[PDB]
Amino acid sequence: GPSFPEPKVVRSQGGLLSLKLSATPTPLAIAGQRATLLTYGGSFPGPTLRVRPRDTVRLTLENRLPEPTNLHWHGLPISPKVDDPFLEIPPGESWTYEFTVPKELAGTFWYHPHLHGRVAPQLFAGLLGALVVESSLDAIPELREAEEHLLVLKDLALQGGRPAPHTPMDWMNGKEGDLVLVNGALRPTLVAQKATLRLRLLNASNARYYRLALQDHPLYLIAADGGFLEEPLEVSELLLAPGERAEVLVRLRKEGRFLLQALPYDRGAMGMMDMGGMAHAMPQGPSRPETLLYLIAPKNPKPLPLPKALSPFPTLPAPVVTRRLVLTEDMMAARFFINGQVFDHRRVDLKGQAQTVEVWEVENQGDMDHPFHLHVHPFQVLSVGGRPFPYRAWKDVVNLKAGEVARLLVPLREKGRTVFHCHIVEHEDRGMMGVLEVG
Ligand SMILES: [Cu+2]
Ligand SMILES: [Cu+2]
Ligand SMILES: [Cu+2]
Ligand SMILES: [O-]
Repeated sequence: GPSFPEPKVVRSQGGLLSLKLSATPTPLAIAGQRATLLTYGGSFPGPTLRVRPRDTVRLTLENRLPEPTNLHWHGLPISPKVDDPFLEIPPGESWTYEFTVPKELAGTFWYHPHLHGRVAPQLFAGLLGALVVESSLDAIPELREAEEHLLVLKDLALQGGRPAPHTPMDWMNGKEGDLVLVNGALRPTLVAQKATLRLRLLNASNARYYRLALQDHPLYLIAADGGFLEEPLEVSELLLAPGERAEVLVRLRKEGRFLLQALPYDRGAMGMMDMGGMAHAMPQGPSRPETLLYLIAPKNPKPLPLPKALSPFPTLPAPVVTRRLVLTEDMMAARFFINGQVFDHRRVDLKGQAQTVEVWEVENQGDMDHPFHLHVHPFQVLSVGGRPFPYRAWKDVVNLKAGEVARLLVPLREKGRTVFHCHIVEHEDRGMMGVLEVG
């Protein structure tokens, strides 16, 4: 096959993407070994669904797992009557998700389980895939002539040829694995044929962070989680927290081999030590550096000019309400809270009005990073930690380091009951989630 492994793509046909997937235990070859993973469509990652605005998606999920499951269409601004976080598909049963792709939408999205209490083990075991919304913007020469690839960043740990079980410490920290993979492959080689690459990046890990840096090169950020920036933004590195997506252009500067690395990053994970008094909690510190892939540049590379502009960001109405949400931890109990409470599916926490805009101030009073996610209603990050955000784009996950406040502009779109939660999915399973009702 191609030197660079990417998931199989399924495209809409005549404006319709009609597909049956089964969530199933699946024997595979993974990183040179044989293992049984939980997969959609018999692959890890699952197939990439590629659609255009106004397409109809009709996806029948058959549950062939021994436990209930469901889907979350992460990042899609569709109705929570479709993207229903409370729905349970029992073992052996099927459910059809049907929705229309919104008109004003572009970018990289993804699908994964969201059955409360069961997300972390199901996602860890391999249940994920990408969804790409194509854009008329993809036709501009500076993007059309770039070489495009999807990078699904997901780590894994295996024990006895199956995903490693969660330990108590894993429920506290979020589980990370020693196999740090791209598209389910261990350190693949990308032999570029063009001097400009357009990389769509997805962090589909439970808890691992990727502080991305390409040796000797900057990255040009052109999209965040849920849409394009207004113009490319040059960055030296790019942190991708769990659940986040980005698209970057890479302009290869000379012939050679360049490592794409996940550089050391301390997200505040904890360990335990006993030094004669003790036992107490002690910081794990930064992650060890990882090589993600080897990027080979072509001969005499002459990158395309960057796009001068991408997509203008919508002018939003003045906001009608300010919310303040506070995240806290009880680490030794592996319990996690929003405004002092754990999730209760019967309890509505926030009530808002459709087609109004809210300001959400999300404050991390814990010591760990927490990547905050809101379903259904993409937001504009205004500032984090008191620093203004350097671009305007739609996001649906925002990382908060210890002590930081994120200020979000949140237009409320579809009516109904939905959720917001930490996307370290162990923390969501352990209570860090709340309910928003839009009417
Ligand atoms: Cu998600
Ligand atoms: Cu968290
Ligand atoms: Cu969710
Ligand atoms: O989620």
